[PDB]
Amino acid sequence: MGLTKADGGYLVPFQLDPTVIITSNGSLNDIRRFARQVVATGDVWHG
Amino acid sequence: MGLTKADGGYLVPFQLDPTVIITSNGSLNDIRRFARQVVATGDVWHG
Amino acid sequence: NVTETVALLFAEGKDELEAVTLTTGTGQGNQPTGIVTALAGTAAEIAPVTAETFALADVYAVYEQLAARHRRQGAWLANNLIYNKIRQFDTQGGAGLWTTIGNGEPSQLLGRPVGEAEAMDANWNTSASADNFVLLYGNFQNYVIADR
Amino acid sequence: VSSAAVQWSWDAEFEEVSDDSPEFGQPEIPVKKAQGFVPISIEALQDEANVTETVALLFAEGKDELEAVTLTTGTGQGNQPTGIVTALAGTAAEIAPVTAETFALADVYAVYEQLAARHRRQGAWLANNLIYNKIRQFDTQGGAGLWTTIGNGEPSQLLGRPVGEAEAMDANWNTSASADNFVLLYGNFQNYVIADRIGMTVEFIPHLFGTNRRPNGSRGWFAYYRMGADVVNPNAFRLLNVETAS
Amino acid sequence: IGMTVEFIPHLFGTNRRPNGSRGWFAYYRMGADVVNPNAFRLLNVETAS
Repeated sequence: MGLTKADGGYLVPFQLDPTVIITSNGSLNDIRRFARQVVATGDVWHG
Repeated sequence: MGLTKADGGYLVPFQLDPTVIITSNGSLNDIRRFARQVVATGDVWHG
Repeated sequence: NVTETVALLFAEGKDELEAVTLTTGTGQGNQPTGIVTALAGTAAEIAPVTAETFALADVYAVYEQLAARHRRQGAWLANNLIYNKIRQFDTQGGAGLWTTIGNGEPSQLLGRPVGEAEAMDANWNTSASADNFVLLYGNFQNYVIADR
Repeated sequence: VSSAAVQWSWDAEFEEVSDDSPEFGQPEIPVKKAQGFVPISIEALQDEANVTETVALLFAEGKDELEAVTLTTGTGQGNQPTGIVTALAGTAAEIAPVTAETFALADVYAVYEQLAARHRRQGAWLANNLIYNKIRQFDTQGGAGLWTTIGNGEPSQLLGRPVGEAEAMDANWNTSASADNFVLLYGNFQNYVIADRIGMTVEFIPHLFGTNRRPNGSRGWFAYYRMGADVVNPNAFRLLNVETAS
Repeated sequence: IGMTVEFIPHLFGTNRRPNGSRGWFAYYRMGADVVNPNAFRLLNVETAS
């Protein structure tokens, strides 16, 4: 009578941590810190 | 992305009712209610 | 909690796509144009002092060839590997001593702010591309991000 | 539970989107058990004085040794938990040295840089002392590679990051006959989980028995331990392997 | 004696050394019979083979 599923093993609780673990490298760019941002209305912006 | 484990199914909790369900017939007898009960102080009871 | 999880995943995906697109966007088809492809083959491209070699003289050159109106307001951009190769230039503790091992990354290079870009090219030896654009300096006020 | 990120794309006008449902995974950690035993005769227990405490001390020493070595390198298979190096071995976390069969300064920078910048900021170093001394020996002219000076202890920081010590990792790539030698390790250590179940417990067995199931005049000491560990995301590390011409 | 349960703290294996196991022992004593078989009238329905 041990830890096998049939021999009393159904009595153990199931433990799970809900938090998800993100396994994507991602990317880090600072261009937006140095560049120029201008709001556009329509399809193209001319200068 | 549904209920298959690889498609988010690992996210659902686990439900379990801890109590056990006894699947044995048992047996009902009433001899002990009618029989004469004597305490034995040894190995053999003589009358 | 599917909704919050997927909102998080959307945020991560958008952030990852935007960064690489601005770093090296092809500029054709359905893609905006990245700075590296914009400055490719134009007057801004410089060749090193000697073939397949990157030394302190190249950094000084890339800084100095610019016009003075643009030099006095600008910032760097490169992959972390490039900054480390800069850090390995000094051996004899002379004027290439950017910083000593054991300390974190610095914040200035030749008096100018320095920034990091992951998607930019990293290694010119292990990679198989013929060209490797590795270092960048200029007045980033001339790069326009138009958002709708 | 682990997962990944949605895959966006640049699409033209009037274009049907693509199915971007991320996939999910479930890292799991089994819990294993360790044991030990010391039988004793009656005469020894009666004559030799102050033996129980000495045996307790020996039990503690053995447990600590086993636990440290297993955490460093556990095969994962059979009854053993998984060590960090065993888990990372063969995976894309492996790196090759710039020049074969050589440990140079550039290798540190490579191991530090090829890692993703999300993790680089909160990583830590871990290796043997021999490797740290090898690093300290790099400088000759007092240039950039001047970690610290002779006549001083071991430094507390490398590249602004914490440093750690582990004996049970490989040290020499020439003396040993193993083809591969994992000498240096750097990564985010929040992705290594240790499961603790119960601490060391010692129980006293009054009587042992012989072949014919009758007492033979001996006593025992039983001790056991439960623990388990593994790696949930193996892409957060950049172990370095100097593989030799075996 | 009524139902008694004992707890065995250690079980041994093939080489007379522990295998990390525990047990529950339970035993019960009783005996019974009839005194005078003239006070009963048991009935059996005889079935021929």
